[PDB]
Amino acid sequence: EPGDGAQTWARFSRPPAPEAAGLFQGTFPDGFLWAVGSAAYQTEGGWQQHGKGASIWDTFTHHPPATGDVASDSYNNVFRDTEALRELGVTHYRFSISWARVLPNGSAGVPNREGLRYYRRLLERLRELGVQPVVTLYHWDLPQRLQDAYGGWANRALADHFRDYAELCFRHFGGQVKYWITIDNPYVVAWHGYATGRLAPGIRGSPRLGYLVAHNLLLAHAKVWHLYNTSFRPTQGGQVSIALSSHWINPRRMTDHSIKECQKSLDFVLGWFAKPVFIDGDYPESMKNNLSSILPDFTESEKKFIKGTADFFALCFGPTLSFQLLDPHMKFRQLESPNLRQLLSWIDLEFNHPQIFIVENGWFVSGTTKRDDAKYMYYLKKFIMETLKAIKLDGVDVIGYTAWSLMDGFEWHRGYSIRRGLFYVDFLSQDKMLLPKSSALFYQKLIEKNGFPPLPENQPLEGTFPCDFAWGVVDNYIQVDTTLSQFTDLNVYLWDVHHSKRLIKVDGVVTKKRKSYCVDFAAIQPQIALLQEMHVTHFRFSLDWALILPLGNQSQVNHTILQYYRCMASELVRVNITPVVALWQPMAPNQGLPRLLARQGAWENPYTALAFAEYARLCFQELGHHVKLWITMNEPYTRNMTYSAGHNLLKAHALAWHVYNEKFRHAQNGKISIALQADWIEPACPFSQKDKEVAERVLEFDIGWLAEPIFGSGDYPWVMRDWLNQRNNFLLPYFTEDEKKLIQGTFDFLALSHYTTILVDSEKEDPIKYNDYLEVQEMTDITWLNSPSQVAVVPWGLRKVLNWLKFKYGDLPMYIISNGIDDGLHAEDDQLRVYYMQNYINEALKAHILDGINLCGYFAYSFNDRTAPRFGLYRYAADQFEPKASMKHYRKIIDSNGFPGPETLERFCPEEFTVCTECSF
Amino acid sequence: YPNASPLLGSSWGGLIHLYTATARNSYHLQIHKNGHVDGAPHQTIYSALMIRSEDAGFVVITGVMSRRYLCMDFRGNIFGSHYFDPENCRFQHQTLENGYDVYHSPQYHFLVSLGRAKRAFLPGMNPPPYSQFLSRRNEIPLIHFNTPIPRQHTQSAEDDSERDPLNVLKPRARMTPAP
Amino acid sequence: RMPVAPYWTSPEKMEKKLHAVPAAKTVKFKCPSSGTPNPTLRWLKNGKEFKPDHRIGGYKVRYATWSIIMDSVVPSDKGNYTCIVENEYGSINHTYQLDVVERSPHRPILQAGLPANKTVALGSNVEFMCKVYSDPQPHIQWLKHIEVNGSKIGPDNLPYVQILKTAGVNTTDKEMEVLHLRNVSFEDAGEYTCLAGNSIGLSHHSAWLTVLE
Amino acid sequence: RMPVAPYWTSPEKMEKKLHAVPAAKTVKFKCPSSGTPNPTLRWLKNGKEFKPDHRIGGYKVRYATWSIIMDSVVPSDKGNYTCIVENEYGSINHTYQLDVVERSPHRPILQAGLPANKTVALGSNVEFMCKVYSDPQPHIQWLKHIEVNGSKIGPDNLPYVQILKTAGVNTTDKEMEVLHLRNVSFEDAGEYTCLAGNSIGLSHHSAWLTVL
Ligand SMILES: O=C(O)[C@@H]1O[C@@H](O[C@H]2[C@H](O)[C@@H](NS(=O)(=O)O)[C@@H](O)O[C@@H]2COS(=O)(=O)O)[C@H](OS(=O)(=O)O)[C@@H](O)[C@@H]1O[C@H]1O[C@H](COS(=O)(=O)O)[C@@H](O[C@@H]2O[C@@H](C(=O)O)[C@@H](O[C@H]3O[C@H](COS(=O)(=O)O)[C@@H](O[C@@H]4O[C@@H](C(=O)O)[C@@H](O[C@H]5O[C@H](COS(=O)(=O)O)[C@@H](O[C@@H]6O[C@@H](C(=O)O)[C@@H](O[C@H]7O[C@H](COS(=O)(=O)O)[C@@H](O)[C@H](O)[C@H]7NS(=O)(=O)O)[C@H](O)[C@H]6OS(=O)(=O)O)[C@H](O)[C@H]5NS(=O)(=O)O)[C@H](O)[C@H]4OS(=O)(=O)O)[C@H](O)[C@H]3NS(=O)(=O)O)[C@H](O)[C@H]2OS(=O)(=O)O)[C@H](O)[C@H]1NS(=O)(=O)O
Ligand SMILES: [Cu+2]
Ligand SMILES: [Zn+2]
Repeated sequence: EPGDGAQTWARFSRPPAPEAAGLFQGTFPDGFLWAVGSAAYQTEGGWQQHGKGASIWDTFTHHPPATGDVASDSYNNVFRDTEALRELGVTHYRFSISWARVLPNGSAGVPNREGLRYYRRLLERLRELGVQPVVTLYHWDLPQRLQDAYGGWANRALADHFRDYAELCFRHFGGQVKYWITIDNPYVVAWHGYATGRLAPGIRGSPRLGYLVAHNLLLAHAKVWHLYNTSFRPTQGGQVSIALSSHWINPRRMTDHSIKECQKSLDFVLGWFAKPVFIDGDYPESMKNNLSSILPDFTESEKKFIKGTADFFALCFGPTLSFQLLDPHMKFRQLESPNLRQLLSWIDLEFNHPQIFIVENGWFVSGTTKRDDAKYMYYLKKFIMETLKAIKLDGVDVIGYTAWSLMDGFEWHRGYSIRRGLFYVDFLSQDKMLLPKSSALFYQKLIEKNGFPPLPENQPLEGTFPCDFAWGVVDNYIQVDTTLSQFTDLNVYLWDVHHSKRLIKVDGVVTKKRKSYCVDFAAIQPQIALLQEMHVTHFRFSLDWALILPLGNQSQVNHTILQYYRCMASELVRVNITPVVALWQPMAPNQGLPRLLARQGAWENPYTALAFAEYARLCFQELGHHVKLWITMNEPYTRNMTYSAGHNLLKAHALAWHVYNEKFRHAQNGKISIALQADWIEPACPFSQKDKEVAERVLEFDIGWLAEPIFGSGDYPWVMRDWLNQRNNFLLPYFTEDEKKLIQGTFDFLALSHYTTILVDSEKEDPIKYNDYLEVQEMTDITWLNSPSQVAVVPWGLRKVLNWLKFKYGDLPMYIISNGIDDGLHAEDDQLRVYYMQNYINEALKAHILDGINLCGYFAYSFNDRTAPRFGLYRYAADQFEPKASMKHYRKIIDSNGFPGPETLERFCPEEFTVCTECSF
Repeated sequence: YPNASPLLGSSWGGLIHLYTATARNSYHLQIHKNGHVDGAPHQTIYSALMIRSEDAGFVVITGVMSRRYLCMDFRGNIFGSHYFDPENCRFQHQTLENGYDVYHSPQYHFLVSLGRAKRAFLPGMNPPPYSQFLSRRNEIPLIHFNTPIPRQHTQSAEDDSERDPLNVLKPRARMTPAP
Repeated sequence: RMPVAPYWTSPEKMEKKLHAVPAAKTVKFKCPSSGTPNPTLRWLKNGKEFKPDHRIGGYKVRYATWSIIMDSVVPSDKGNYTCIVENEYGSINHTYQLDVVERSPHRPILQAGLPANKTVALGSNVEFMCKVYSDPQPHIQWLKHIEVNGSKIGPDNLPYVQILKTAGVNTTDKEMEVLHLRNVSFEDAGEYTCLAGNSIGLSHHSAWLTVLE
Repeated sequence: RMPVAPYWTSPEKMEKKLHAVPAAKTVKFKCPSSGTPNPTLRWLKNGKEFKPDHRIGGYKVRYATWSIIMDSVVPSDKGNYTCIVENEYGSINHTYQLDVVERSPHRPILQAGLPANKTVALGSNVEFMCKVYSDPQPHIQWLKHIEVNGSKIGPDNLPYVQILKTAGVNTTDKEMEVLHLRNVSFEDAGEYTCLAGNSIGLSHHSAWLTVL
């Protein structure tokens, strides 16, 4: 009933659960209709073959040039269409009888038997393959004789002709066809046919003509449905509906004026035909309180005629109406959304829980796109996932899904600039073969799996990480506050105990200064108390090079900051929390450097490498008695640094590593390596070889650029050098033999920083987002859960990048040196952080146990929210630190040493057996 | 069974709200980010104060969401300030014989008030309205304090002729060279 | 005569949402009404109906001004008090909130035995501890009795002290609870005083640190 | 009309002079007269004219019944409140001695660590201190937890007292602080309390006792 759907934006304003509806999987119901769709003018071709009369699309596209005369040539190619239907595995084929082919001269005249036998041959092929037909009687291809003789749908005398034609179809094909659609998209027929001129006849009359044409469309659909219900539904038992296309709309801001404007938008676009047909025979009163002289009036005989006149709700939610042909005056200053789940809930509420056959759905790609459509495939995946969420999590009665455009064809106002096909059609070819796209293979494997079943590579693992696994947290910006809390006052005072306990200063008498300890630093012990609450084994932090040496060189060593760092380290060892310390990080004002070093080229200068070696020597001298696990560079931005900057950064890493290995390793017995950021790079199409080549290229330009000199062969990776040679980019520097033997082994472990995965595609979808340098379209799966800053939590990419680092560089010790997401609001993004940490630590456990890598640590990103805001495991508000729920869940992961299972007596480690630490040498 | 609450002392270091009242209307002293202090009838996050005594009996009132310091000018009108000015922005506290706190400046002598007629603390002689305070402890959770929380309505490609409304195409920023 | 539904005679006197008083005070809640006939008054504490045996001392419920007068208010009186005034032609209600705040205008009471006397080895770690219970905001100081110039005693009979630790506008309340002494020498041996003070007065607890070996 | 001194209008309602009133109560001194004609009412704080800002809280004068009302009375409000009613034919005086007896606006504050957890070395001369802060001298009960019901509280807060040492106004208040205890072996070793309570509330401090 009209008004039941206005609770939809309140139903979905609450955030969903990540652990429940974020890796929401499941299969579709049995008897779900997996369909693929087609039109007549879009695909058939043969615009005059075998005496087919002129449609109004053979006048709009012949100078009202990219016409639909020979579009996909499906009038002659019945066999390859049905072979694509068979290899797609689809359950139903929605196609459209064209009016002008089977009735060229009219119903006052004999039918054209060749077009009728084409549809008969197509239907008998569909019967051979066992696919069921869903047939649109009218898919915008009205004949030119009716437009010429009566003015088209502006006359109410075509409703008889549409009753006659459909009768012919009901007589000829109704024994095979059990699903009929009278008029596909009466919105755009009425509104861009006779009110905007953008579509089929191109009238550009007025909105008055559009509402009169919609009036006659509703009357003609009612006449055809009553013809079927009276004279064909007894013997045949099919179902007749009308394919209504809707947009989805969202408030500009969540006030009830905006919400009633959104309901007014959906009543003006979709309720225009779905309130007569499904509710009461008459238009929405939102339109009857708005344009009652422009909107024509229904006789109450025509209100009982056009009531209940569809057997199912047929929904079109694709790029036809949504974001393309939606009239902006019908948006009512709101924001349209491509949300099919909220729209299906709106259909379920507003129109009395109907059985919804989503009868056209998909997105598009460009016309320059061959068989690699990753954007179409991920829009189709998101759309099928939203219908599965509507069936499962909303109780919407979706009975079928139709992926639109089996093959590429005409696109009605967008010519051939747009491709919506599942099967690639070369329009310049002669055979016009249906080559399966990426979306065809995806949709075939999804029909075969009947949805999204739980994959065996995503189910959680039971097991424990080894003993001396490094459970750590990071804080890249430690709070360096060198204010001493005690023993700073050196004057001597007089304590009048009795008449007072006021304190009188003995002027001139100053005692001696006590030796400063690090109970004096008041900012240290709160942080360590929060770290002891976390139960972490390791705490990672960076030094500020611009604070130790504020002039670049050793002339002005600030021993106060260095004493603060040394006492942070030693008070962490005092409470059995091992400090991991980064020498340099780019997460800083000017590249993590002193301002004298930052103002001299700053990493292009090789003196920055020599000064980093000397600064690291100072840090190993001072703090090195307590820190036994060093990070040289803390995740350099490989996407935002020059090849010479990375060259001298590798040289600085090797010089600091050799300083530690020669001068400081035997004294202190610690380890030192570099931390590199290793986000996973996955091909967008899982069976495209070009996307695999592109994924390996982005992996060698991202990770392998700085990892291959250190962990690999000592040179830059051959993918990188070969890609830059073939594009005439000789800016990647060459290592001399001395430099190559200097950098080739400068690691004690692998420290990786992993947050997300990026999908990569070889095809240039649009050149604005395309990366012309690496020749890659970066993209994302939009069924993945995201953070408020839109980074995808996708946990198997941690396991995949650990396997890639083992494949590329060998069985090295690997520390996941940083891993976390961010927050945006009250408490629902820490459900996302609990989900993230649970599943990413489980995938690290999978990579350790099942894949056999030597994983030695996991470090949660951002200790607190004071230093790295919205990333922290400690909320920082009102100058207090409150533990979030991810703190407690991560502490439970630490204390269990992983995910142990039903029986657990798992220590088995005296005098530790595993070798990734400082052994007997 | 008895003694169901928290002692009678240990709770002086938490966030409080300075309730004050005259018998028609009741407020909490509220320090805004404007620097304008007023009265909120309920415990607002801008009325949560952190009172720290710098001397024995001389308190300093800050306000933790505003990050200000309750100071007082030369005529009695209190305000907020991001910088602690230790000669006017420090107040001598007293408890009256009825159980209410008063806070007066040591140099200007004026009582901290939320009313108009800002007078001076003479002991035992009828303090001005909204000047007798009472330290109500905090009932707001900490999550309600850090609330910029901006859900970023970015609206990529604001025109509704969009080719990518659901944002599949997600480019990462890089550095391309120029040989 | 007239079936007048009851109304507030003055909603100017009824906009005090929260009554936060010290304990042992008196609180009057008023909700003045009019109407034909005189609509009877009822009070509900925390939803349940408030009768004068639910509270020690009871209350005056005098209807000439439509007020409840609770004398000697106890911290077991907090919560909502709803005035519902009713007759056969209508009923209205108004909810007041009563907070009770216990007030201790005393010197800061220090925890007994803290800080305690400590004998310790050379170069060990000693943490002196004092808990301070003050209903006003106290100032805590950690002093050491200095005997450097001559004897312990100054010009008058007041001992020399040095402020080891003091509470400021940047010092957390937990930070002053404990004085830490790392690697104690023989010079770090003597009297350590936790001196707390508010506007009511000053209290102090002393302890002694002696170093063995 | 008639030059007669203004007389009082209370036969036995104007003879309570000594007002022993608890703190934070409301006092109301009325001196009701009928002038010949309309008289002059004035209130004095033992010698000076009592203007309303001489009381923390102020005071309300009611000319309809000639009554001063001082609500939330303080300990500093003691004195001689004087009502003088004049007219043209002489004047009439009256005094009211207000003596405010005071009470603490809190529970009894027990100093923490009193009493403390002991390690009683096999029947010592053990003593259990409890410092109590209260302006009215409170009721003191100890509640030695005995081994009945098993749990500490079962059916609503067991009355575990068996101690003849109670609170008393006549006996001295200093050495009812300590608990003189005898025969301390393993027949009584559990949880002790210090219940001190007054008109506002009860406060308890818990300590353990262990005989080896
Ligand atoms: O100016 C001003 O002020 C201000 O202004 C403004 O302001 C602000 C502003 O805004 C600005 N501007 S702009 O523009 O810029 O903005 C500026 O200006 O600034 C400002 C500020 O200010 S300031 O403050 O600062 O200055 C504003 O304005 S607006 O408007 O805007 O608002 C404001 O602010 C202001 O103002 C306002 O307000 C105010 C207030 O406010 S607040 O908030 O602050 O608060 C006000 O004011 C106030 O008030 C007034 C009035 O009200 O009036 C005044 O007053 C006072 O006084 C009066 C009186 O006078 S004479 O002279 O006449 O005397 C009062 O009145 C009263 O009231 C009431 C009371 O009481 O209270 C009442 O009474 C009733 O009730 C009772 C009850 O009680 S209970 O108990 O319940 O508690 C009763 O009584 C009772 O009862 C009896 C019987 O029943 O009887 C008895 O009893 C017993 O006994 C018997 C026997 O006896 S023989 O004697 O007879 O033998 C028997 O019978 C019985 O039974 C018994 N009972 S048992 O119990 O035993 O059973 C009892 O006892 C009793 O009780 S007791 O306790 O008492 O003892 C009675 O009765 C009744 N009565 S009847 O008759 O009625 O019924 C009444 O009503 C009355 O009385 S009478 O007598 O008169 O009638 C009052 O209260 C007072 N108040 S206070 O204050 O003190 O509190 C005043 O002056 C004022 O003050 S001030 O400061 O303010 O000034 C107003 O509203 C306004 N103003 S204007 O003018 O301005 O407007
Ligand atoms: Cu007291
Ligand atoms: Zn691809």
